Amino acid sequence: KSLEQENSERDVEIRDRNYFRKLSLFDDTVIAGAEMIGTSYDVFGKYCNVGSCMNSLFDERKINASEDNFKKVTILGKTLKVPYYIDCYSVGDLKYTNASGESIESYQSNISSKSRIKGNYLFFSASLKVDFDTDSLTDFENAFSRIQYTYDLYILKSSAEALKEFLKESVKTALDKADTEEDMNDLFNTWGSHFLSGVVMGGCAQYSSSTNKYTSNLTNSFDVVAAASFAGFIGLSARTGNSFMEDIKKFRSASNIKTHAIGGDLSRFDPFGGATSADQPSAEEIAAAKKAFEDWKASVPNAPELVNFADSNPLTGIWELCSDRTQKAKLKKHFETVWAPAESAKRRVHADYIDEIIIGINNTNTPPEGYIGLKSTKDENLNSKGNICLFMHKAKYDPNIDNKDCITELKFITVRDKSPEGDWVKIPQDIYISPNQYLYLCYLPAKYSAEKAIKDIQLLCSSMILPYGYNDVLDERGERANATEDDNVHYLIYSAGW
Ligand SMILES: [Ca+2]
Ligand SMILES: [Ca+2]
Repeated sequence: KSLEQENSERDVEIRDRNYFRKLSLFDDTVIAGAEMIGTSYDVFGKYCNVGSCMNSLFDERKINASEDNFKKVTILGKTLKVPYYIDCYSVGDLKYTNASGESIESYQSNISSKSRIKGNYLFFSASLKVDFDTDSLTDFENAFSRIQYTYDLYILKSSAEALKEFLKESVKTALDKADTEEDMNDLFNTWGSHFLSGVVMGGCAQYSSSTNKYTSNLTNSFDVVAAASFAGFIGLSARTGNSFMEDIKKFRSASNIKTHAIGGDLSRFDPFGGATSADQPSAEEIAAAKKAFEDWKASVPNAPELVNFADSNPLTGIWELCSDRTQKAKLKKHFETVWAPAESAKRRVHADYIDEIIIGINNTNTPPEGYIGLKSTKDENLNSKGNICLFMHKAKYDPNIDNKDCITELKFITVRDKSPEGDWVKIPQDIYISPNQYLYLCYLPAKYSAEKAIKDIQLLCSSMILPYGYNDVLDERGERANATEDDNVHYLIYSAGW
């Protein structure tokens, strides 16, 4: 399924590259990627990828009508040409663009910030399913990291002002005529909200990981470890001391890692082609990793692709192409206050959370359909005597519907006939089958809260120390209750994942 997605992504990257180039009508002497400038972009799509391009806003017929619309440019000895509204800069350097977050929410905000579009939005959300396993996105124990190592061959930049004289008449009309909120929604939905104004052409290697925060037990910050893991993987320089060697080992054991490459001759070469996941790779293994990377890198100049946003003004609002400053401001305001927040809300991801807890006698410890059983390291009874089992149901957050109530707290009641006050719910089953002892689990339901919702309930089984950031389930006096009645110790613990 991974090789299928890999092939699928490359199919898009190649075919859509060909699509926009063909439609631009630019001849073979025109620098690669020229047609990306002034092409609109789905800001909620993939991170800088031709697949998320929407509509070229320039009039190809007008540009190509005269040789005077082009200027000379020299890249790597090649004498080519470029539409005069574009500024081209040779760079030829390797640079990291990294995104990370200790939760899916923080990760989404971090990658979105790379747009350099002001505000708190969730831009580039379609890249989540490209970079990570879908199920990993909603598992509360994961931290997320996306490492991109880019060979910046050259940068193409333009401005709204420079593109104005070559703008499609259909685009000018749409901008000028967008009156109602629905017109403006339709504008951003149809034409796109932004266009590419600053892009990097060349090649990149991508290395993305979902890492279990609880089992990784890292010394250094997971995002710095991820970058060191990437560098070592492809035979580049990586730290050994300051606990890095052990951190990199732990990181890899605790992570699901996906890789991708764009640009260069990928039919012959692969930046990850000789990659090694060994703790201590040999001289030959490192050399082979480095050789595969260097062979691919050398193929990039003759086969560049769109690979990154430039550092300044990579994406420009389509309203900047308006000739009327009142209309420009109106469209910008609709984006900032209505459309971007509405569209962002639809892409919001939160971890799965516990919405139901049940307890009963179960001889086979088989959960009812849709429910999951309580575990220590493996499946365990809450109370081994009388086969008392706890099962929980998990809900998936969905931005479009009113979400099911979450549970925010757990406690024990050790007396026979007492109901807890307020919104607290007592689970009816007496956990202690002894006739002279009582134990009931109580939970506190509340309207869904991403920060407050319990995500996990676990058993410590005789390993007795309370892990971060979990909580004990306490009786009336505030003490731990041994849930099992045999020659063993069961302590029930829970976490909202902070
Ligand atoms: Ca049951
Ligand atoms: Ca009892």
